[PDB]
Amino acid sequence: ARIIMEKAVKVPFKSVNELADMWIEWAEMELRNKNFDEAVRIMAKATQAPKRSTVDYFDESLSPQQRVHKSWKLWSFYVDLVESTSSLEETRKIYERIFELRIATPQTVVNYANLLEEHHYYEESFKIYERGLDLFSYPVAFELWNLYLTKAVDRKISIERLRDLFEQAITDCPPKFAKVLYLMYGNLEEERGLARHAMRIYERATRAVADEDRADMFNFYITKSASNFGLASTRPIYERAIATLPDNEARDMCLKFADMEKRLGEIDRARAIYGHASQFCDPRTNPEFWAKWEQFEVQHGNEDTFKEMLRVKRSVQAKYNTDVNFIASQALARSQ
Amino acid sequence: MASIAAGLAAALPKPKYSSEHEEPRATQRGPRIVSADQIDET
Amino acid sequence: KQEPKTQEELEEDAADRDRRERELREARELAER
Amino acid sequence: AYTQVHPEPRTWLKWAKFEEEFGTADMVRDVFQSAIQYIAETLGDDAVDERLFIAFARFETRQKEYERARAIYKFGLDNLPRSRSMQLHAQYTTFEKQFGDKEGVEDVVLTKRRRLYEEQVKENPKNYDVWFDFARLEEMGGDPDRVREVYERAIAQVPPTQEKRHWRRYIFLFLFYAIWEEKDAKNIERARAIYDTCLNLIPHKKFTFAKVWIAKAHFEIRQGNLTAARKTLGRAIGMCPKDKLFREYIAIEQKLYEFDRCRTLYEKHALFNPANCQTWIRWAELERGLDDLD
Amino acid sequence: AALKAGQMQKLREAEQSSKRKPLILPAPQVSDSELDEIVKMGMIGERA
Amino acid sequence: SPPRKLTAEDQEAWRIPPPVSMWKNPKGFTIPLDKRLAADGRQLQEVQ
Amino acid sequence: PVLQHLSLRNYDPVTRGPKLGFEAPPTENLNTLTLEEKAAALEAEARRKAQEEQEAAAQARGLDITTLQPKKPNWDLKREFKQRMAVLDVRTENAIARMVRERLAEKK
Amino acid sequence: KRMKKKEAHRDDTAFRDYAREAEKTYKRQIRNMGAPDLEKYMREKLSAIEKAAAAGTLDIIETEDGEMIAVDKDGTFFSTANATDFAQHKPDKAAVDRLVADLRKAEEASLKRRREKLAKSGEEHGDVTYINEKNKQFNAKLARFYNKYTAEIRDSFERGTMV
Ligand SMILES: O=P(O)(O)O[C@H]1[C@H](OP(=O)(O)O)[C@H](OP(=O)(O)O)[C@H](OP(=O)(O)O)[C@@H](OP(=O)(O)O)[C@H]1OP(=O)(O)O
Repeated sequence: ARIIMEKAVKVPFKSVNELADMWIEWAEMELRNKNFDEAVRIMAKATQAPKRSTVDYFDESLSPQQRVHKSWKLWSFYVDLVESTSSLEETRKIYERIFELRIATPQTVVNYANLLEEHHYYEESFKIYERGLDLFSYPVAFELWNLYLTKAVDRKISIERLRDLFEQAITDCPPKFAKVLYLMYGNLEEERGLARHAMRIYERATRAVADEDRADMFNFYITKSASNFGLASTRPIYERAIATLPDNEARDMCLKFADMEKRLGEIDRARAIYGHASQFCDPRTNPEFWAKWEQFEVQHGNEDTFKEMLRVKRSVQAKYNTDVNFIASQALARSQ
Repeated sequence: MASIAAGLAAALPKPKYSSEHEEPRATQRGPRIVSADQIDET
Repeated sequence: KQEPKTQEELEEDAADRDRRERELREARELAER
Repeated sequence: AYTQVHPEPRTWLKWAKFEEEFGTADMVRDVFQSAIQYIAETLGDDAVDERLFIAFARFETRQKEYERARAIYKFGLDNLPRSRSMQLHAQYTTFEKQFGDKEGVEDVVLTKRRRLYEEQVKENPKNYDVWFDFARLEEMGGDPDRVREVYERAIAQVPPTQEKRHWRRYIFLFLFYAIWEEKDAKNIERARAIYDTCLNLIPHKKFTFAKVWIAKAHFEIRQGNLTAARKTLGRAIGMCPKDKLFREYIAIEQKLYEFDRCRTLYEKHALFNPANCQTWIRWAELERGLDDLD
Repeated sequence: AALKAGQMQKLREAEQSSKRKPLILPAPQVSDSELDEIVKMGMIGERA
Repeated sequence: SPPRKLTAEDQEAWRIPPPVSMWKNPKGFTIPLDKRLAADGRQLQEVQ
Repeated sequence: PVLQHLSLRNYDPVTRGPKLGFEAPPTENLNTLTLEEKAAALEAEARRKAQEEQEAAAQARGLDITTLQPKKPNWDLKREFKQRMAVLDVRTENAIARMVRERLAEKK
Repeated sequence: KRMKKKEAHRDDTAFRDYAREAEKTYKRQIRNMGAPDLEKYMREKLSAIEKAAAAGTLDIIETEDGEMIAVDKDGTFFSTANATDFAQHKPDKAAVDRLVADLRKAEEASLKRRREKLAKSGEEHGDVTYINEKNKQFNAKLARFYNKYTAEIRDSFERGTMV
């Protein structure tokens, strides 16, 4: 049986999958007639390779004997076998050899870090997460960042160290994940730092989120700033949002700003905000906005401000009295 | 005068992985055609 | 139902445990010296 | 020939990547050493590029020469100006997070965050929360002369505006200098000097701070200076009375279980404001416990 | 019409992103200082 | 000597506007009226 | 014997190959919340509290103090302040205790 | 590496100078030839080895390891620079055909772009503002340059009023 597997290996099979299956058949045979040390040394003979080999696995010009050392079936089998039938240091050496052979996967980064965390090496788990994080660039490093940042916050390492981690993710987060990362940076800053720092983190977040989530991020910033501070301090956030956002977002944020200023009691400031949004908003596509301004003027105002409102309304109608706006308005009217 | 280069070469430890037996990482499809400089060298 | 809080020694890192046992062994060896 | 004509770091790094693919690690090392030496001998020793140092250290990290990589990172950081070794330090921090021991990790994170906060202070000298975070960074680092110098620069950053809304955080910064040189440095005389300088710097004619009065009152209580603590709070009362100040010293004397001095303090609070029903009820309950019912 | 409308609307959006003008707000009659003593009186009343 | 390395911003900074004359039309072109009035600063001119 | 002498972490026995993260992510095997499940809970809580606050004001009519300034200024400052004196308050309490013991023992 | 290459091409689309255009064109032409025939290259190398050995410019020597080492006495094995016979490489007929077909393909692609741009210029979307084809081209050039400055005047001509 030993020599028959030996010459089975010596056969140049037609596929690296076939040679992989024969090597794991030898290992399964020994494991059946349990010889765990022999099975480990058979897998070592299988996966024997030079230190810095880069043989193409899918190269159908070299021998399968040459290019099964980078087979991921053998290495998965070998690392699980060593994990079950040997110690942490031996399994750790197999994992480092996989990482050196560069067939490592984020699944393997997480498995290696989980093995070290189950053996209660939390700092070594963090080190393995860092190694995977500079091995995979960003859009896979976010999966690693999810797991690593939750585990690091749960482990409660030093606040400057956690701040460094969050800046390290924020360095080249795409906006899609920047929403999540900035939210959790602000959350950590609230629970363990200072709320002024959390507010400036949220301001950078409002600058650096995607265009889909920018109004949502501004609203999150406004709600948390209203909770942690005053509405007079949420005023400049409203001003920046209505200065930077697109048209519909700016209309909605101007309406929220005017409502907040009316609640505070500054009727003239609310009137100015409504005039600004009236400039930006076309009546045949914003009837609810014009109705809201009419409600504000009949709850707070006189007939002079009311005729000023109607003068502004028909001036905006004259401004938007173009062919382009006619196309847009007719399309919206017969789409609604 | 090469103080920073000398300090770098001094501060670096010897490599713990031997490299004296290392062939080039990509082989040249021989035969080797070289010159009288390599006649003098060899 | 109030969950009973079983106080683990707020998890001692195994690297710190290995350093502790190594340094007490080294202190024992210095006592032998 | 290419490095002779275009001796920039770009072309040297292209050669080094070439030799990493098609050569030996000894020739990659020779290319890196030749680049460092050439740019040194031509442009000067401070004009060698952190890109060369980073790429050399990263090649050794790929080779698993972690000691050589650490030596390259350390040498480049020691022999380059910080304004042009920024990215070298960032790469060193990530390297130690990947392979270094824990004490090396907080050492390099301490240096990195120290430099970042130093830049933030250099931009805005009056950012008080930045000062507080760099304060806590130095306290967790544990370098006492550094912490003292940081607090001294923070104190010297005097707010020119006389607004109490900024003086909150500035007096609060004095409170943390006191807490550090009471709980970590254990310098009682220095803490007393902190409180004295704080009393000198507070414009008590406009606004006094019950926070610092309470803090140094309890500090002198911990020290055991009964007469000094009472003298300081009496000076506070004669300077500017405050409802919280009266309430906290009433509570302190209630915990002290004495009777005559707290009776006099209740009389003084009645003289300042007779309408404090809380103090009237508390004095009445204390006399009820004293069983002086008349 | 759809494709000319898409190119059209991108051109109009470039226009409008240039065409925006700032918002001048009136100075609030109740500024942050009197916010501070009104919230001080409010907390004094509710703690009483 | 070796050629100057230019950017697309250099190319844009040296592109030249097509001249529309207020007097001359040698080819008899029909120019849109906004293009005809673009180079006039009398729209710019402010009187106080 | 194979399925009990392998660790079954990277290897998949029913397919005779490596385990794929496309089908079974390790986020399933986690015992905690990821960053996106977390922070999505934060978004949901924020929108819930914002809707609750606006309907509270609308059932009400205008400004109250507890929403004009809901948390006291420098509250993080004072929180981290008493967190740093979570110990010296105990030491000055013991100072008052021993000082009371001293004065009462001198009187007795 | 792929995505950084794609991003670099996207950033390098716009014209900077003719040195960049020449470098881009050369790199694209190398890609379009594709992988060289290393077997034919090696056959030519061995034929040149035996021919230069016969002509006495190559020495076949054996060192202490007993291996074939060829030594170019001059430096003209690999390059026809410094070769006095550099002007008698008559290229293969297949090579000439391949170069000619490359140039014919370039010519066809340019003519095809000419046809496509003539068709898309002949299409007319919206108002006629011109009276001939040169006028149409000039008005399109004017729109490309000046429309960022004339938007308010264009709105006035659309709606009928305002500055
Ligand atoms: O000692 P200060 O720095 O001058 O400020 C205090 C402090 O309140 P703040 O935290 O808002 O600064 C007091 O104590 P706490 O509320 O923190 O417990 C409070 O005392 P009361 O609780 O009795 O209200 C009140 O002092 P007072 O009301 O007697 O003036 C207030 O003073 P100011 O806000 O007016 O400066």
